[PDB]
Amino acid sequence: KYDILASEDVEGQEAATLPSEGGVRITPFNLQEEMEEGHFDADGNYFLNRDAQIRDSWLDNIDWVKIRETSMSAQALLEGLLELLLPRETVAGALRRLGARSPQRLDRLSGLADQMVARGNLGVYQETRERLAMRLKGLG
Amino acid sequence: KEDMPPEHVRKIIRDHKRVYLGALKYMPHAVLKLLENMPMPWEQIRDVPVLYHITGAISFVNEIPWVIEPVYISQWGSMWIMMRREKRDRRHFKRMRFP
Amino acid sequence: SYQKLLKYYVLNALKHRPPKAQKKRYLFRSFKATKFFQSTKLDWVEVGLQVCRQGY
Amino acid sequence: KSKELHAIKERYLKFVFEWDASEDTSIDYNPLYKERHQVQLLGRGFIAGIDLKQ
Amino acid sequence: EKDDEEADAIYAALDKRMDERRKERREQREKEEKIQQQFSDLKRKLAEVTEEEWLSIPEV
Repeated sequence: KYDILASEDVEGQEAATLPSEGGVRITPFNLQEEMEEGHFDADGNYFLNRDAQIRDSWLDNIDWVKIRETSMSAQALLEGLLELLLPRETVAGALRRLGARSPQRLDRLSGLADQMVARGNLGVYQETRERLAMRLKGLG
Repeated sequence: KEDMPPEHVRKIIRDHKRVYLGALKYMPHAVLKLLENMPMPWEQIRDVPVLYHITGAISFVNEIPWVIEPVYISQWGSMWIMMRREKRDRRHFKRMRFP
Repeated sequence: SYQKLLKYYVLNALKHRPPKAQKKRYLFRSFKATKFFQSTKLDWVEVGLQVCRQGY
Repeated sequence: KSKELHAIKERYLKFVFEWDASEDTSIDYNPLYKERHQVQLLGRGFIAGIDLKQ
Repeated sequence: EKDDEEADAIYAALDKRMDERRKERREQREKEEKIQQQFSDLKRKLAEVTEEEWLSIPEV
């Protein structure tokens, strides 16, 4: 293949650092990036490296450079939810019984449940007060 | 079997992990089931059943818009009559500004 | 416009294929079966806002 | 007449949002296929959509 | 993690349950839809040769 001409051959390739000025981009004074994109020949041609990749119509033409524009303790949370839970009810059951609209009690209970599921267990809303009481006893 | 209160998902979403990731795969279904249950011009409010993820990741509308065909066509005929009657009244009609 | 609408009408009626036989499987029933989803009843506008924010 | 004879002779011898008008049909020469008699429906039936008073 | 593994197991179950709608017919059509098969006769006749003619095979 033809020897790709060096960026020193053309010379006068000042190491510009500014990326743009007044909206319009500043092309590099050196053809290193252009050679990487598409290699030159020995006589100043531009065989482009065949871009074999996925199609991104937005990326290939970006609108002509477009426009250039605290957590409570686990035991504390369990105790609060248990105190906030009526007998023989799951947390979901308490939410249902208090959602037929104390609104602030319902808010607090739902919030505690949300933090609890945020801890990492998703079986919060499918546990009766007995199971969580036993769990609190186990950790206590 | 449990119909959650409407004030639960409200707070869950307002307050913002493969559990969270695996649900987002179905966002096009959430979009499709929402535009499908789009209120008709004679309805001010349409309350629809909602099936949401416990983490607020995604919220589907668990409903299919069934209509009685004669009633639907008659309602849209009334719509045709009314909308044609209003335009001839308001010679200066201000279209909504988009977006 | 009339003729172009008629063209797609005829193409739909002609390229129509029989609905394939299958076994009833519903996505949303499967979702509700798991413990990760729950049901409620909301205004349509509220759900639209939720879907917008979730997609964002 | 001239289009009549020409038809006889012929027979026997970019994102475009709007449709091109060159795709139109019904550009016919026979006056019977242009000025089609309009159905009156006994003067009691009417075409859908268009204003009744018209 | 434990919760993550349970979640992905559940979601894979959901996906296969959904694909169950036409699973039998789709898999049958896919199953319904070679060189060695052509060379099999000469390959079987190849083992008939003895080992005295093997190290005597010349090179180009």
